[PDB]
Amino acid sequence: RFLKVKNWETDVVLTDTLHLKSTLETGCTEHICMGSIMLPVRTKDQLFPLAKEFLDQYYSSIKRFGSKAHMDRLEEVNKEIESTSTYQLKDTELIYGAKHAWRNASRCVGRIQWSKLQVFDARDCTTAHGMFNYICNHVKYATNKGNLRSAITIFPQRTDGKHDFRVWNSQLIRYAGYKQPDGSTLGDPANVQFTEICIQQGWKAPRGRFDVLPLLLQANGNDPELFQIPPELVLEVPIRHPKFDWFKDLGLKWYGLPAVSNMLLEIGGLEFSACPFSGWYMGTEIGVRDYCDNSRYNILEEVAKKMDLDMRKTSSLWKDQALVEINIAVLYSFQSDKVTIVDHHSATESFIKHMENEYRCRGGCPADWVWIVPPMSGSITPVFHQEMLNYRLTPSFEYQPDPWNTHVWKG
Amino acid sequence: RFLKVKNWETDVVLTDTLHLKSTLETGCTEHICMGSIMLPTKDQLFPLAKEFLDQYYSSIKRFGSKAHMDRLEEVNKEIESTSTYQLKDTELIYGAKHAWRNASRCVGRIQWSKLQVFDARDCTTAHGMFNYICNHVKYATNKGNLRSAITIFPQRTDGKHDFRVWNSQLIRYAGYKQPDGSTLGDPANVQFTEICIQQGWKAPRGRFDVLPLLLQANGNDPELFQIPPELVLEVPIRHPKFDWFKDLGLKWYGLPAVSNMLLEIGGLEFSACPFSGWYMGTEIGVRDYCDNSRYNILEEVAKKMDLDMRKTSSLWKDQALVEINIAVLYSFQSDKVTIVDHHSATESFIKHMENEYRCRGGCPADWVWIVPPMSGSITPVFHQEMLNYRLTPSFEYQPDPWNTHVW
Ligand code: HEM
Ligand code: HEM
Ligand SMILES: Cc1cc(N)nc(COC[C@H]2C[C@H](OCc3cc(C)cc(N)n3)CN2)c1
Ligand SMILES: Cc1cc(N)nc(COC[C@H]2C[C@H](OCc3cc(C)cc(N)n3)CN2)c1
Ligand SMILES: C[C@H](O)[C@H](O)[C@H]1CNc2nc(N)[nH]c(=O)c2N1
Ligand SMILES: C[C@H](O)[C@H](O)[C@H]1CNc2nc(N)[nH]c(=O)c2N1
Ligand SMILES: [Zn+2]
Repeated sequence: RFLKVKNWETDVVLTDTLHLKSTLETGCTEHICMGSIMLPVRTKDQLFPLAKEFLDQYYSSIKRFGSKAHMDRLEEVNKEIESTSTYQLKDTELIYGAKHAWRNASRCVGRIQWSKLQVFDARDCTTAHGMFNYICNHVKYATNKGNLRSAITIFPQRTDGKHDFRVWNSQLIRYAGYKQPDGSTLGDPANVQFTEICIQQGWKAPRGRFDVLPLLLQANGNDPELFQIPPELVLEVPIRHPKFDWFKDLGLKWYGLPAVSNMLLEIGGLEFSACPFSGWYMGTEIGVRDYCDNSRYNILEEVAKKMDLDMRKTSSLWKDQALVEINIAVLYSFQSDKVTIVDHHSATESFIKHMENEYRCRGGCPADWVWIVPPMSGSITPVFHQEMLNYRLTPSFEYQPDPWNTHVWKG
Repeated sequence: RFLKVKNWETDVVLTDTLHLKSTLETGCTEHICMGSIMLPTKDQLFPLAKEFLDQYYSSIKRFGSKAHMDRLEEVNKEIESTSTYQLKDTELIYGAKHAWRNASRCVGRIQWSKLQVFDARDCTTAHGMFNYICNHVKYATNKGNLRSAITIFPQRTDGKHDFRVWNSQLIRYAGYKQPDGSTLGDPANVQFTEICIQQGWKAPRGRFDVLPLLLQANGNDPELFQIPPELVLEVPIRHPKFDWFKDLGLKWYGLPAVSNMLLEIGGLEFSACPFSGWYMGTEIGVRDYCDNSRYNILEEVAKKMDLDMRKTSSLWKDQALVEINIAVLYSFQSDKVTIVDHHSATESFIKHMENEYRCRGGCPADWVWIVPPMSGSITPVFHQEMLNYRLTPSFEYQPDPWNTHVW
């Protein structure tokens, strides 16, 4: 079957066939759409088909489908599964798998870059100290003094589910949040729970508004251990505005390296529960969400106050006015300091070009409109006007529950 | 089978049971989500009638009464005998209000129970349709104090005698393809304008020409009528701080009035059912004014503001966008024409969702349409999980009549 998508601005029509290769479920049915729902130990049994499907895809990508090398690898993996109940990826397959999980990530607007991903193989890691070292190297490499490079570090896969490698942090670099006795929050409200765990584990909290959290690292199913990222490795940008000189006095800064550390990478049925990956920021992630969500730094009021906007009625669009200024400031600050960032116009335009190319060479590009459309100025970006088809391909990145909810404490 | 929706800003969780009533299909499957796709006999009719009358009698706390049974019997007899049936006035009003209630793409539904229903099932000619429509326009406009209304023409019969309004909205501006190569007026309406010209209309060839109505009675060839200019409330657009803004020569009309949709009630089909509310500011200032395939004025406005249009990263488009939208709201407010901003409307909608969850067990909502086209995440609907599903009575898309009509 063929499925068409239309862009209602350009009338360009694309034809999707790639969706036929999708097997995993969406959450939706013929009677309900779950498109806005954020979230709608394998046996041999289930494992060889998953491995075979992956290796067929890999060997096709290298133009060696059906070759002796392809057949020998299938046999070798099969014997390894029946004998050890799992298998190890070759380095090449690991690299291919990790790039494809990114290529397949339907919520990711930054996918034009998918084939340029530096893969760091950390499958020989055994301890939390080993993990800390790998992560520091990743941070240093990715940061590259402001000229950001995409990277992923891949720790040992799940075995019995009792020996999992996990990074307890949701991102490698994030600011602490502290709930005060009066009910207010100091720092980032998103990270209160994790910050409380760190303190419990023995972290001495500076208790300021932008304290970089320690890493809390779990190797081999052991209790997690605390480590401080060397401050010299943590690149940060003070936020100022090109025309408003009072903007600096808001005391705002942000870190340069967006690095997700709590997702699960699935390749050929294997589960990599610790796979921190990083890119660079689109400006709205910081200027819209991190700064202006009510449940985050929530700076809209203070900024609009300083701008002397009419705050007496929502219909003055004071919030919208302050919003644009904050986002100008984020982009200006990053650019002035020579730290990679992309604006939402540039990034959505690139994604549309990526998507059309993918339709041509690959037969499709799964995309989740709810996430791809930026959180400000939606319809003045080309993605708003683009019909998208959302479906799940493997290799993939998946959500996993926070480890404090599941961990069996050794003590 | 029982489903939860979470608000990620407030942690409030609602439980949806109403989706289990859902009849029609979404376009989605377990394998593929189509959430962002714009458009994915006697024997058939009695089930649909029954389902509807059951919900109606339920709503007036008379479920399983003799009056309920008797009506089911009567409609059953009527379908058996005539191949269709006629709604009671009470049922018509109920169905129309519920079609709005069920409109998953409508952020303005807190208002759903205050809908004025004009029963035009006694209409027979295009001139009668023109009359009904003028009365709707005047009633709804109410000198700027807008009131929601729907006018319901006769239901489909054998489908060769359809009433249709060919216009997509009762009030829209003409679009003219130019020798130049550009477009004058609204490019969205170039084709409909040509059809009007072809059917005889004398176009003034301006930027903001109110289109004539093209009305189809009883499956006949449609006819042209000019809405009395005096019934079309328009608003010149100025800015509370930028004096040059008025020089752009922009205006918009007060009454958003959809006229090309099909109302389905208890299996009966009302192919001409124009309905109207009032505007949310972004519809005009973001979509009508700034879409590239619409009036596309961002460039001109940005220039008048003297912004750095060199780099996308100066966010000049974004800055101009906010100002255009401040001006739209300010202009409607100053002229006392009802308008709602996107903060107000979305806040109202969250309250409505809570009401519907509490009283009805849910509210079908299409997040893709509900979240405004600017400043998404600073409105509360962005952070609200929504389940989308189809309930009847409903408003449905139907194809433009010219691709169908046999002249
Ligand atoms: C290279 C620069 C990149 C940019 C500008 C970018 C942009 C984004 C943005 C804006 C989002 C939505 C983020 C949010 O709203 O929370 C996102 C989501 C995501 N991207 Fe990227 N991306 C980049 C690189 C990467 C890389 C290297 C990977 C993995 C190898 C990746 C995989 C993902 C995934 C899995 C999500 C979904 C996250 C979730 O569900 O919470 N992206 N991307
Ligand atoms: C009273 C003020 C109202 C407001 C502020 C309002 C708001 C909106 C908005 C902003 C949209 C999206 C329009 C677009 O993006 O093109 C919409 C869609 C819609 N509304 Fe309303 N609404 C109102 C009244 C009504 C009424 C009176 C009805 C029917 C009786 C209705 C039924 C619909 C339908 C069916 C759609 C979807 C149209 C489509 O699919 O193209 N609404 N509403
Ligand atoms: C790699 C990368 C680059 C870039 N520019 N930006 C990002 C941001 O991704 C951050 C990730 C972490 C939050 O996760 C929230 C979340 C919650 C839940 C319940 C599920 C889910 N998939 N995601 C939102 N997206 C990642
Ligand atoms: C009643 C009402 C109130 C209000 N404030 N705003 C409106 C605007 O609705 C206008 C209607 C006409 C366009 O039609 C778009 C469209 C196209 C297609 C192909 C399908 C579809 N369902 N809708 C967009 N929605 C309507
Ligand atoms: C309920 C809703 O799905 C939720 O707020 C989503 C909407 N779209 C998003 N889009 C992006 N990029 N990131 C997000 O966190 C969200 N949140
Ligand atoms: C392709 C995509 O579905 C399309 O551009 C939608 C997105 N959301 C929308 N939302 C509203 N309210 N109105 C629209 O016309 C659209 N267009
Ligand atoms: Zn769906």
